[PDB]
Amino acid sequence: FGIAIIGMAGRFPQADTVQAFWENLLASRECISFYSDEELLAMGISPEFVQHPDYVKAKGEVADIDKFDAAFFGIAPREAELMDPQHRVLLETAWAAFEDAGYVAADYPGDVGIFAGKSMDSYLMLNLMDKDSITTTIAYHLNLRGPAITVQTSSSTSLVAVCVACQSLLTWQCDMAIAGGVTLGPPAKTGYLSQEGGITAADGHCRAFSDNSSGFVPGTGAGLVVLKRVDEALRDGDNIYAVIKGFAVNNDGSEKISYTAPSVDAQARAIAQAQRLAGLTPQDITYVEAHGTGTRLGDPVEFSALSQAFAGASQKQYCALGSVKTNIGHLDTAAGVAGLIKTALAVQQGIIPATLHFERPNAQIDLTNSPFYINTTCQPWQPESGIRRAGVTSLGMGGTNAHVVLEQAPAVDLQARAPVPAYSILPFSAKTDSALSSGLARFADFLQHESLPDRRDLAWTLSQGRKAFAHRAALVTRDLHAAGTLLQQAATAPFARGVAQTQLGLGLLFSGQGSQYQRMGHQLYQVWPAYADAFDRCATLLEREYQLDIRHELFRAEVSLAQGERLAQTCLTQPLLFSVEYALAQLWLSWGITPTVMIGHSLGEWVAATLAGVFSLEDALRLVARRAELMHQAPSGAMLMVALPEAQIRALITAPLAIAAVNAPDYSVIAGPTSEILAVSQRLTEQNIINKRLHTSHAFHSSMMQDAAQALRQAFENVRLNPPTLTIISTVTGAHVSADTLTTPDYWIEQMLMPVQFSAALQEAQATFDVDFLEIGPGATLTQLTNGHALGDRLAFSSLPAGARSSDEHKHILDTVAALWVRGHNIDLSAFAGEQPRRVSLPTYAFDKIRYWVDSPEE
Amino acid sequence: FGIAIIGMAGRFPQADTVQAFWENLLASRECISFYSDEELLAMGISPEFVQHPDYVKAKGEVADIDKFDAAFFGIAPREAELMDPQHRVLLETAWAAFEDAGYVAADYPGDVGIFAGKSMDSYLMLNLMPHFIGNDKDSITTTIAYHLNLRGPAITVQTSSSTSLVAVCVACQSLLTWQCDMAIAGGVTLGPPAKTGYLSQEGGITAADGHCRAFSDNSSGFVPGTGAGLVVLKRVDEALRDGDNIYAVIKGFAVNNDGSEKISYTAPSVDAQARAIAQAQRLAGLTPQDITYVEAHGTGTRLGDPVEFSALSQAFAGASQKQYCALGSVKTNIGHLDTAAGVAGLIKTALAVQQGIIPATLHFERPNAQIDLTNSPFYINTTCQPWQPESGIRRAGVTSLGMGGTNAHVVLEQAPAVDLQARAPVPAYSILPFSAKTDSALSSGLARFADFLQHESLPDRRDLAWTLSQGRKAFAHRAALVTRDLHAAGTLLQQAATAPFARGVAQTQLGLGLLFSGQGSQYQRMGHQLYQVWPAYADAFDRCATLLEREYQLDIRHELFRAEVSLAQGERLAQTCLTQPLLFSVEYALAQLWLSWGITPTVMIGHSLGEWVAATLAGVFSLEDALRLVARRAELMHQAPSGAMLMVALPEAQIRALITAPLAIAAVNAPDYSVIAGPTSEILAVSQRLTEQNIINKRLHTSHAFHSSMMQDAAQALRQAFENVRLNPPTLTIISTVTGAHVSADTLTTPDYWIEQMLMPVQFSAALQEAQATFDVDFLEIGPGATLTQLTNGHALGDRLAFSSLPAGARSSDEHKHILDTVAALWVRGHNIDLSAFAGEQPRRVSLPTYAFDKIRYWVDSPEEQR
Amino acid sequence: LEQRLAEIWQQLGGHSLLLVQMQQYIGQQCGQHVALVDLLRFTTIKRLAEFLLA
Repeated sequence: FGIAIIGMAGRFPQADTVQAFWENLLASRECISFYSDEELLAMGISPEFVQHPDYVKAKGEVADIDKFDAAFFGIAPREAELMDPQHRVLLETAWAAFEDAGYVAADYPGDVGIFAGKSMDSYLMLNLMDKDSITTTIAYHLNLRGPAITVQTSSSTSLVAVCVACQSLLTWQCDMAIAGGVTLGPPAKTGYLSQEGGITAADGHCRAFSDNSSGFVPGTGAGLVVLKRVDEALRDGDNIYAVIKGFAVNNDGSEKISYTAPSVDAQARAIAQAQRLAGLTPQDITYVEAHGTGTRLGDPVEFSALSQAFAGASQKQYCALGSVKTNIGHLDTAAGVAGLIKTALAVQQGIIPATLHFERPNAQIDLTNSPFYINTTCQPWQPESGIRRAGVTSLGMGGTNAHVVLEQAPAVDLQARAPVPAYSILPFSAKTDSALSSGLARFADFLQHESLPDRRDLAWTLSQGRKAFAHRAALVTRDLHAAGTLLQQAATAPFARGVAQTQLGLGLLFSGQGSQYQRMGHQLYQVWPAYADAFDRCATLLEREYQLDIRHELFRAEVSLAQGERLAQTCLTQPLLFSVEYALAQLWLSWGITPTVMIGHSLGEWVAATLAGVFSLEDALRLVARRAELMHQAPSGAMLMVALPEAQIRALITAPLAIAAVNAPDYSVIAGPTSEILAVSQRLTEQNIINKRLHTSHAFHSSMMQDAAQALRQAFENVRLNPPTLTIISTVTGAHVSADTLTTPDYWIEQMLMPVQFSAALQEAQATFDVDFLEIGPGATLTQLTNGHALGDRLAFSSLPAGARSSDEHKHILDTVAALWVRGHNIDLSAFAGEQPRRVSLPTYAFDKIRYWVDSPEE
Repeated sequence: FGIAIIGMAGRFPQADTVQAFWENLLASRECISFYSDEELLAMGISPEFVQHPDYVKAKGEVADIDKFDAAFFGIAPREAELMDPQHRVLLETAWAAFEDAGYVAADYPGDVGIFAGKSMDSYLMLNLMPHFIGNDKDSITTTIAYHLNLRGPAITVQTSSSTSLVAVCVACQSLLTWQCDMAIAGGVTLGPPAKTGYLSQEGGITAADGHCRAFSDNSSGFVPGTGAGLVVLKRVDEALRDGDNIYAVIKGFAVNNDGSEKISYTAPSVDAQARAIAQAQRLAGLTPQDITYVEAHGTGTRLGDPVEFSALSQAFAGASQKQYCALGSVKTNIGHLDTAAGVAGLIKTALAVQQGIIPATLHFERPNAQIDLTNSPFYINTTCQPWQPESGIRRAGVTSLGMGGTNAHVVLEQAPAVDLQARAPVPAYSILPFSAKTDSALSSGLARFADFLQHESLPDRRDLAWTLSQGRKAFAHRAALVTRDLHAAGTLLQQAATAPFARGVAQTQLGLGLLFSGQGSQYQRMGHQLYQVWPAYADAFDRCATLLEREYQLDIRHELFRAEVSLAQGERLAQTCLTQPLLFSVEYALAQLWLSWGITPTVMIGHSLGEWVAATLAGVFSLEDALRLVARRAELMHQAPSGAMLMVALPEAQIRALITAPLAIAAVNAPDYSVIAGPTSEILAVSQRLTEQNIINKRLHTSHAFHSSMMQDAAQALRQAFENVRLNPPTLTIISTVTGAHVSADTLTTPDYWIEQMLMPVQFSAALQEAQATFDVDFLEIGPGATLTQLTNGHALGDRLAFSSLPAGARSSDEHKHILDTVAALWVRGHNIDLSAFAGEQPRRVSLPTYAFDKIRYWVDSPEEQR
Repeated sequence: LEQRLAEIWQQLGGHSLLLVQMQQYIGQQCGQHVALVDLLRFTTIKRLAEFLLA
């Protein structure tokens, strides 16, 4: 069997992560602070002790203990002052242990169990002048629905909790557990008063397994791990640090001279059982952590137990040794989970770190005949067989011996994966503005390394692991090193940053007819499959019932200026652009879009009608080509866009020409015959109007096509239409739809001749809804017209770039997605990552620091 | 599969065993003790709490929280005043739990593990102000595990109010994945204010009247109470091939939590308590038509009660039957214990499963407003009530909830039936050994089987006296009893040291000494009772009879066993033709028997016939050659003419000087005692004239005058018989008789020693101021009388005694009580008898009274309230 | 029942006596009298109204 270790966190002396405690173990630093007589005396320590002949002033120290984030979890600022600082730190470390596996606690399919220790309550000395409820608060604030036990063992709590969590997960009590310990004290500014014959060193350093040993040095810490079966680990695709293969707990009750003196046989039964359970022999183990507390009685007995338990080997001096208490120091309910973190890292990397303070061995220890040795420089690690194994031991006061055989994580074949997607959205999200402005920079300092994690496995840990919150931001990057310099500057952002709202509805503009281009909709056809499945059937019909074929003129036509204006003819532009608009609006429905209103502009009614349900696909597609053919046979026409309102354009219109389109209160389009339109323009030369022709050879929405719709009047085939479903707003009347105004054959015929008064439709939609708008069409013409309005703090977004940017579709659609997501809509970002992503450790949430502390009469 | 509950122990309110708990539930007693206004304003409690309208001065309390017996475990009386009072009581309960199972913790073959839980340390306001670092909630179980030699895991699980039934649910997984082989799992709740009240609140959780009514419409709250209690667990396939007592067989368990699917931090849930119950009953293999007795939490609060009933009705949804399952609570009887309140319901349900009787729920008239009993499958008793289900097998369930949420549901099937008639019947007599490390804990442990044995609740004598011998440890001050029926022994043990049974301190005594008897003390029904009971005596007797059938014609086991009792049978064996080999075979068969019970001899003397078998216990020659010599010698020395005997009460020098006739000295025994012998008329001449002297002179009534001056010719003839066989050097430290001193290598190898044995006077007295000088040993006879043991304690044997092995002729049917009284009188002194061969055929254990500890006060006297 | 219960709480931390008032109010307007154990869910009225409607 096995139990994988898939994530971990902590807070040690002179560190705040595991990632910045490995960097102090590889650099071989001593983290014991050394105080003064003035860094200590004003903090409340009594002057009879500072002036002692012997008061060793040296102590490990965790950085901040009185820094909770009360408003994240809901805890009031009066319930916060009455928590021990070992709850306020194991609450934040348990959050950052679950963001580090790649998961979120409260939404796991199975159920999650907590098993954690504690230490002696010293802050409750401030509350005057309960150990049952540490692992229920951590399982209620984070919604953990498995066992919740406070397993506590004399100076072995941390390791025994791992050996109870591996007992639960193997017999199916829970399914993904968490198992740690915590030891910190309110002052954190004390000496420790070494005495002769006492177990505390009188100079200030631990010296494990060495001649000049005199004691240990006290410390403070925290630190939790996260476990799971090796079965689900290799199926969900997590990061495995190590695979715990064996474990054993017992005691040396009564076989000890007095209460506190250690023994040799019960530290050999544990080491034999822990390897007879995991299917190993002593020769297969290469690194062995020891307790190594550097005390006079405890060191020859530990080497004796190790030699007796390892006595079945036929080599000499191969297995390594070491103890983490030289760097940080010894403290109960820790150094077993801390000395499990150090060994669990060193199995995954392949580097055995150093061991401080070691020149000559002890008197009662002879290394050379035994299979052990001790390093002093940070050597690499390669066994003679291929696999790297380990072992961690912690011994309690009563004598609870726990041995945990660690094995190496099995390697994976990452070369068979399909290549990375060409772009990816990186979403960050945080409950407060400051906790986004400070947790943005840690992804710069993470990204300024080398050999960075995969870009596919960096979106599916941030959209699948980092919990979604109120304040958001989102980037669309393609190289991580550019994203580092992008995120380095905060307020100079070219990325979508804002707060989030409800946004449970979206409104859908549709586009006109005179703004397309060539190679249009080419990036989306091959990358996404829904666009390729919706471009089909539409194109298939027109290569099965007519002469033409849609797909040749976009993806297989040679790029030139001759065929740049072939599709400017009306005959093969209408079904082409209808097919593109329907395919794009089909794709936008597969990312989870709920449309409310579906307005049009001179063609968008004819496709919003299809997507509502009034028109069947083939019914709507059969006759758009016929309408284009009947509409192309008109003799001549031209248009002229005059920037005067509709209350003033009626003072120069003659009998044939009329209004073609009304779009904005500073916009109108006039269509008519070309000589008459040029006469109107030459009349409008001296009226100081910037005045343009819309490049069209016909005169739409005017009095020159009373003849075009007559073949439609007879060729309606009395087809079965349908009442509508989705809330279409029309553009020929200026109000809503009725259930019978849209399915009468007279309506489309009147719609062909009557002008468009789109602006009043927008005023109606803004009056009856408060809705952001999404254009669906090949250009950016109906976005600035919509934004030139009274849209108070609502915007409208495009869906394709501004004409000549035909290589930037696949970045602009992913830059519209990342701008809809910030404001609050329910775009799911899980469908944008690659094929078979896994999880990766990243920097976690950045809880801000505000201080709650009850004052002593001294402090 | 299953985990048995083998032994239990506790110390509850107003009951201090688990057979005072089961005689306060059955009588339906309220165990809550109300106080007065003066019992508080002398125990140092503040005068602002008292005289308050809603200051309810009730609590359900234990008696002695400050009574430790320190010297039993090795604790000095300064590490006894610096211990939490919840450590001492859990020690004295973890000893009695292992003694109610008939086991010893220290010398079990496997591992033993302890998984308990401490309560809130309330000694941080009693000892912290005067002195104190080293006694927190972390080291309860290692102190329980060091003084009793527990070598398995030793954890302290610490959930909030369901500690006691999360500990059982860890220790049932540690056993079932083979971490250990026998566990122990409980909790404790004791505190300095044993005399205190509680300011009740209108709208709170505390009952404002004093009483805790559960599932009644007058519910107000609970009432606080203190207690202790531990169980003992073991796999059910290792509690059936060992023969223990099984109370119940745990078949399923589950432990869960709520996690923010409720109102607040302290507000119960329903969707998790409906998952713990329906995971226990599905892991067990049952179906909710079968759980006949469900032990609800039933605390008596406002909202905590319809939530629990809704959770029960949700999880019993599959059962299509109406009002078929009981429901109850303990917290009406004893109040609400705090941490130990999951195991005080496990004890009640695991006893009511075994006996078959559901006790009564106090204080119950009408159901609550939000509960419908009539449309749910539960009902509530009010009188004590028998229990038998439709299916015939009783099942159960206990539930406890913690503050954060644990929902610990356990399921308790009845223990399987046994076969108590296939055992072969009880032995005729048995020894009852009682041992205790000090005298005042022996008298009170003897006056504790007095009340146990004079009930009608009493077990077999074969299953008892295998719990008292194999199931406890044998300390110094020991006393024992050989009995036939138990009621008479119950009468005997209460008469307070005016009674006839063994007594006295046991010291080392490494070695026992053997006195071998001589002629003339035998009887008729002798050696008959031990032949058909014990196998070693019957086997070693048979070899001596079969060989002499093979090479002679005297039939043995005829005249001793099957021949008719008459006058002529008495003097048929008293003749010298038969008295030698029968007595030799009996003494060899008795010697063979006494070795197998664990006796290592040191000194081996004789008297006129014990030389011929004290030699062959040292292996100087073979048994076959020994019998071939003794029968030949007894035939060759029989045809001599008439002789006589006399006993003279004068010393050896005076008889060797003041004699009238040339009469040979036959034997010297004591320095007031000697035997003279001679012809059939000269002895009659000196006897009548010595009667005129008025110095006493009886006879010995033998037709042949042994140790006289007419046995040279037969001695030389048997010397000619000697030289066919060969001999060997000895093994054990024999001392001789005619020489008066020790024995070297060639002292017994010479054929002339057996010649001078019959002629020289045997001097018993000179062999008994030298044996007790070079050795310091007690003397056990091996012989058919009590003559030698009457002589041996008549000397100056200071503070040593002598004991016999057979009854003295008149008590000829006490050959099975008399040796078994010798065994129980040697065992009190300290010898190495193993009292397990006197058990029976195949025994089991029973729950017997535990050790009776002493009671010494160890307190800091609470200086705060002393002022 | 959504806007109705919205205006009902327009007429929140959960107290253990408001359960009587919210039990009593249901009995006239909607005549449902839903169990008090089923009224003991969370401290919300609008979101509890949503969940206990569907």
